[PDB]
Amino acid sequence: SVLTQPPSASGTPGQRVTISCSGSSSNIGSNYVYWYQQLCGTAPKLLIYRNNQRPSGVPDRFSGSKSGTSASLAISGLRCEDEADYYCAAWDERLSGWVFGGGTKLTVLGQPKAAPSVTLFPPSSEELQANKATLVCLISDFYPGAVTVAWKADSSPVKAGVETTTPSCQSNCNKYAASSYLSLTPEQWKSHRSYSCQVTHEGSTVEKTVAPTE
Amino acid sequence: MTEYKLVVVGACGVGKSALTIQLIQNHFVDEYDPTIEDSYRKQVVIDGETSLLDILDTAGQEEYSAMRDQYMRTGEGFLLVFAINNTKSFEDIHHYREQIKRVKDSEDVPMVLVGNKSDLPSRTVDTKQAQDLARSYGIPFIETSAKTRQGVDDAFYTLVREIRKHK
Amino acid sequence: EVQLQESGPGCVKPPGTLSLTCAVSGGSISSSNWWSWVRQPPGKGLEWIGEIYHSGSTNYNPSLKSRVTISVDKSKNQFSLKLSSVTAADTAVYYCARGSSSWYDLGPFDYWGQGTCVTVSSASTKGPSVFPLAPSGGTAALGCLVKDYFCECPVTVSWNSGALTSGVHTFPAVLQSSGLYSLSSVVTVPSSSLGTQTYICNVNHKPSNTKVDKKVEPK
Ligand SMILES: *CCC(=O)N1CCN(c2ncnc3cc(-c4c(C)ccc5n[nH]cc45)c(C)cc23)CC1
Ligand SMILES: Nc1nc2c(ncn2[C@@H]2O[C@H](COP(=O)(O)OP(=O)(O)O)[C@@H](O)[C@H]2O)c(=O)[nH]1
Ligand SMILES: [Mg+2]
Repeated sequence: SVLTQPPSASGTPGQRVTISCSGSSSNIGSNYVYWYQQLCGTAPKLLIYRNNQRPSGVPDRFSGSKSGTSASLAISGLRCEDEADYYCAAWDERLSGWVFGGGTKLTVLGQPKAAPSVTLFPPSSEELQANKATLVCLISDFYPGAVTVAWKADSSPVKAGVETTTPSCQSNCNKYAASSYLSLTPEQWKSHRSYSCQVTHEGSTVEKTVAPTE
Repeated sequence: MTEYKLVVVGACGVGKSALTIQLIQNHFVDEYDPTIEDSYRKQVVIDGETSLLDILDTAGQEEYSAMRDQYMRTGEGFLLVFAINNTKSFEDIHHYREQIKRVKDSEDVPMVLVGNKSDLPSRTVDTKQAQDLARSYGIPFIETSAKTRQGVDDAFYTLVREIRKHK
Repeated sequence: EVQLQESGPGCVKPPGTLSLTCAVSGGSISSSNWWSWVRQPPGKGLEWIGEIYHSGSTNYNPSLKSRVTISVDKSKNQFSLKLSSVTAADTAVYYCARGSSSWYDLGPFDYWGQGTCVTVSSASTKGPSVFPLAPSGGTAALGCLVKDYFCECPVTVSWNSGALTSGVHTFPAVLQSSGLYSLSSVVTVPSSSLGTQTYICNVNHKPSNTKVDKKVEPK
């Protein structure tokens, strides 16, 4: 990137927040600044153009400024509606091209804790006539996005062959989800009494169990 | 290289789209999508001075917002269009004129009156009625057809000369 | 308003050439506007590729200038991109956009396409297997497992051809140690309906041209 932005910002509901973007005489110095907003999984959207003007449908909470080779964006009456990525953009006379900032993730503090739901599926009968066995653990709807997943054959840990996702992207105070897969041979399936998927989220642990002939 | 900004207004179905494409691209379009609103640019020579024309073709539906009033205010002169075989399109001319002054803060604005579809024999508006209305408003009147390209250049160029007497 | 829709192949082997097309509707390619290509590497900021104007003038990003070509087709209302000598660093989502109006300036990117994803890799395009996750107190859950497929991103799952759309959740894929992906999709339904309904999942992977319908039913 050629313009510089701070990687993150945050605030509590109702307070004011400010984001900044810095450049050089060939770009933010000479030309106008434009601001874009992006919600995770969609194309960007215009927000402020020509330093401080709002297009149709942008509330009065958003205002923008330019001073020297620096720019600023202010937001007031913060709400969950606002959790998004933000980018500054300008033209550069030394390169003859548009340049972007780095982006800045805004985060809203004080969202309440929510605990995970857990669902566990046994191997389907087809996978066993094709010589395979996968167990699926599906983990959903927890807010603080940090989860650890352990598996336990009978009572002893079994950490070979365990795949697990990263946390999801998040916006509009939406909840997170994740999933984990354990791979077995067909003989290992029949030879054990039980298996568990065990999910720890800030000490609170949730456990589900399945067995052959369940 | 001066620049001029022109707007075409008039009731649905009178020929706003067809007139513009004639000027820009020199061919005729038998029907065109009535929802599409677009802007075009061309370089021309009028009386020896070279200049760029921007042309806004209007469409969509009737709506009044604070942004549309800025999109329209940008225009420097306007072409009121009616069709010679459509009497209701001729009465609407008054409505369009008053909206234009509401966003231009003035009584004096460059305008020209255009009577389109002169290739069709079934006139329902005679030529005298149009001259009397134009003389009341104090503006020129032009008859055109976009199926044969008769009068197209003249109409647009007259507007440009209007914009020059102003300044 | 103007509508923009991009299309292209989801996977490319190096050192081939990437090709993309954007089709325009609700407006004319011959209006006073500039048409742009922009990309976003996964989890990183945006980058601008280049511009074209309807009369054939072009600007390119100085860092890519020797590999990029953009073109306009007047007869179909389209414009396109080619990028030679691709390498793994070119994996990104690609967008087509319109802006820089000569009437009233709002900036460079007034309207955006929905985007498309391109993966550059030497690996080979395996198609998925599909297995039913059979259901087993007011509600139950059931799903489809999509297993061991490569080229992660042009994959789609829907239920009952679109006639069922409430309570459907589709999780992110996991990259397994073998280098092949897995995916799961699940729906929840009133437990009484299990005796008098039919649930079918429809997977569509385009890079292998795989289409599969699997009926899921109580064990
Ligand atoms: C067939 C669709 C079509 O061609 N339309 C064009 C005319 N539209 C329309 N109908 C009635 N009134 C208006 C007013 C305005 C207008 C004007 C003339 C000045 C300023 C202004 N600010 N906001 C709107 C306007 C317009 C542009 C169009 C009108 C119907 C659709
Ligand atoms: N005979 C004739 N028909 C015309 C002329 N100009 C336009 N038309 C037709 O009138 C119809 C409406 O014109 P159009 O450009 O779509 O009007 P718009 O609604 O203002 O965009 C079209 O079917 C055209 O074919 C003309 O000069 N002569
Ligand atoms: Mg029209």
